[PDB]
Amino acid sequence: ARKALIEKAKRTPKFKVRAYTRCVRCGRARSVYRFFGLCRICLRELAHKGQLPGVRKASW
Amino acid sequence: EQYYGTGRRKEAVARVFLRPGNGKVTVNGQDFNEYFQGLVRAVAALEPLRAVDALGHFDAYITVRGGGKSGQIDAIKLGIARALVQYNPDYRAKLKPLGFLTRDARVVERKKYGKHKARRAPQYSKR
Amino acid sequence: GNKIHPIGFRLGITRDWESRWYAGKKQYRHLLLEDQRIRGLLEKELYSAGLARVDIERAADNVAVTVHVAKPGVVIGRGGERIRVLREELAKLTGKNVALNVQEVQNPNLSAPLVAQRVAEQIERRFAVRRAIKQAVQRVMESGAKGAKVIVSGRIGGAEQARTEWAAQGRVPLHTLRANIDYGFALARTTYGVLGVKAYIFLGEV
Amino acid sequence: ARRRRAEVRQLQPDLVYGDVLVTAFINKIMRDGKKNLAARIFYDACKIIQEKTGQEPLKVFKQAVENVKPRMEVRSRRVGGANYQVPMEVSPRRQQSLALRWLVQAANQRPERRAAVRIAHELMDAAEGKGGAVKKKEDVERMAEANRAYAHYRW
Amino acid sequence: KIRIKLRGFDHKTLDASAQKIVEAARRSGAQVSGPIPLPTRVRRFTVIRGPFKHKDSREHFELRTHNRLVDIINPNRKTIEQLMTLDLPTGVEIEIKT
Amino acid sequence: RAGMPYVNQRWLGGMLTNFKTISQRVHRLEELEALFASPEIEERPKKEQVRLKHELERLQKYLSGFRLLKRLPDAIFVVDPTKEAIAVREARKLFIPVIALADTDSDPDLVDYIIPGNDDAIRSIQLILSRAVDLIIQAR
RNA sequence: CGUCGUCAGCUCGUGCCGUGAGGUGUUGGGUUAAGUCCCGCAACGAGCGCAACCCCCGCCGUUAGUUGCCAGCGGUUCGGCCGGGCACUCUAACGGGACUGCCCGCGAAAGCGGGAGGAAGGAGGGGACGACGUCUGGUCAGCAUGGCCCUUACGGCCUG
Ligand SMILES: [Zn+2]
Repeated sequence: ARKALIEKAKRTPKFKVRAYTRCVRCGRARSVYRFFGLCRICLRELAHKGQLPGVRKASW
Repeated sequence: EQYYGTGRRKEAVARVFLRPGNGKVTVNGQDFNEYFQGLVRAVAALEPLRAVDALGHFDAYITVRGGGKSGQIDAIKLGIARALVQYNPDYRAKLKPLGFLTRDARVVERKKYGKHKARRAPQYSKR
Repeated sequence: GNKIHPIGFRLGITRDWESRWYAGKKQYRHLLLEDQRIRGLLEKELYSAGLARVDIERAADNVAVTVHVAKPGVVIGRGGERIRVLREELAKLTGKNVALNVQEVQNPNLSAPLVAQRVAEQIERRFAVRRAIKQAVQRVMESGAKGAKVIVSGRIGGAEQARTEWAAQGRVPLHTLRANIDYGFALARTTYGVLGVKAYIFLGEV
Repeated sequence: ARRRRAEVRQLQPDLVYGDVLVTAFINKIMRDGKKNLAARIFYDACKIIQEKTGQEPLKVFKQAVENVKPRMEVRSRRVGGANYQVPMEVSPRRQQSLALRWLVQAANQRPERRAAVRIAHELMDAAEGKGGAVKKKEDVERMAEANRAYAHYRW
Repeated sequence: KIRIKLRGFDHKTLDASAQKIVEAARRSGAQVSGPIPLPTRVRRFTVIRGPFKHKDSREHFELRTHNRLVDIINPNRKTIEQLMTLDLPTGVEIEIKT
Repeated sequence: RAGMPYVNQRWLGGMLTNFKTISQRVHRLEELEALFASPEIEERPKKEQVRLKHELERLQKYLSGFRLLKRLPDAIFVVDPTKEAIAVREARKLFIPVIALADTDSDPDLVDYIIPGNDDAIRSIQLILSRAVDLIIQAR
């Protein structure tokens, strides 16, 4: 999550299979979600805030 | 003419219609001895009939869906019990004690996180 | 320990989402990202005003931003210059002609975010922490508020060792769903690190 | 259990023979959840018994059940960091449980290639009064009332 | 011969919107099929609670979309023109089909 | 058979010295019994209603009769001043006159106005209390 | 965030006892999953906890019938495929139902053992939910952040 690495993954890396995804909030590259574009931690944080519409705690 | 019962058991659902006649049972456009071939417990489904000394008058038309074979068997049993109770309301006086009118409510427990399957915990050694 | 967020616990019942819009899988992430940008911008801009909450809505390529502020006088100003330029800025951020709205919170002593913000400000002003917490709790309790509780994180008064201060008054039943508990967190950046101020306000039932 | 007394599970009677002990034996045979296969094995064994032995298979099976019913078990008691084999009188519940169990292991211990044959042979032999199961029961019995000296540790 | 497909995250507002759609359409003459509840679609997200380790934490979240259907028959000029005008709530999305 | 209050279940420690804390219970009882006779009880699912009913039953059982005290009494009547020693001590502490139906196993000093008689023998209690209540009624 | 631990505990107000630190409550008997209840008792209550409020499953009602369904009838290339209905299964909204509520015995009461009735019977099965606190517990490599350090390299591109 070095500023350089974040600013590097935002371009066309000469190939399609060189590009990857990062958390749009914290720049984490590990465990992001396609649907949200957030890492697991940011997903949990924003879900608790109530800032994700229709996202609620599950209990089945 | 027609007496209808539902019955449910562990994700299986049945629909049973009872009619007067010689007592031929059919399931999903097949025969009860054909649909359930080799399943020992199959006959158990027809137990609530012969309890009232039926199985000589009532033809059964059964449409069943969902779950596994045993599931349909128990669903059929409960359905038959319900249909018989509808036909002769006093049958409830004698079907209830033998445990036919109860809907068995035990279903699959959901898998829990941190466990292998819903109860079993991961092994740890060299404590 | 390790209590869970009192808002995320009650999202379905007794609380409402801050963001209220629908989007398919195609466009969910983009809308959420621009939503985060809007929230960040408004947090940065309207600090002094006494902001408590930001609400976002979408109908059809339309945005309806609603801002809850203790002093809307600060937000608007003379002839609505500030609000106008703010609308311009927000629209420049996202080409969707946002329709900004400003609401005044009744009795800003009943807003947990505001209470936390004020106590954080006091901490940054090198106030005594214990007295500040006691006064804040009393102030909240005087304005109805069937219960109140305020927590300050650690690293009190430049002491080497960190410690939690804690003070409550009344009923704060964190375990009951029909509690309508208002929660507010504020970060106080001080010369000797950072302090976390949490505030719970138990405001009626169901 | 420290409070409750673990109410005994009431099994469902068998369909073919209308018996609960038959169901218990069927369950005891059953492994890895394949009930149908176990019931097939049991019924095959029953028909083999009817073939090789004149009278009803149910009678022979029951006869074997009582012929492998012990009345004296040995219980390990930890006194002074030593194990004491106290004789005890097995409750009818435990009697039936141990009978069915021992019958199953004794059956499966046989060299016959097919399961049904092994079950039939074990049942027949236990009805006669000889075999692995009855031998094991006799060994268990004689283990008790031999440590009768050790019976004052009531446990 | 016109189909009204309603989607949304909140079922209260979705039900309310469907009620107004069907009511207004009914008032404009012809027959209404009626609000048809379709099976909801649920996405599940399982995330470790801890930010570093303890992979046995596993908070669960669900995002559920609800579905409706209205299916107006015999569309009037008034029915159609009065439709495509009513403003949707904050959440509800609508689709018009033939 | 008078406007007078009574306590005949159990003398709670602090009915007099801790009067306000018991007035809280009185207020709770009255508000509970008002709520039960209210058209607002359609909420609070059946189990909650059951809990409230249990609470009201207990409150009605213990603080029946005590409810009539708007303030501290101007006297007290005790059947046995040894069984009810706590009541007598509380009455002494607050400068309240004490009337008792004392018997052989009692200390006369702690009682201001004493009736030396029987505390068993239902007939004795009946006679004394009936006479006292009749005198109360007549002299009103 | 983990852990003791979903273990049942941690305290406060007024009153009372003690010269005082302090005690009482919160101890005792019974019972419970539980500081959950009953009785006794100078305590009477309350707050954070337990429980309940929320969700899923189990039974039944209504509202609704397409893309789901097919008992009766009419087609039928044998396909619910057609016309039909929407009865049944189902889908998803709102409610009902279970509370020792009703009888028998027992106990001072909490409650216990049987009995109907009921889909379910005494916590109906599962989940979310983790007290004051303990561990100089884990994470400066999710993020933020005080202090120290490098800033032609401890920064940044590229091939292997
Ligand atoms: Zn992130």
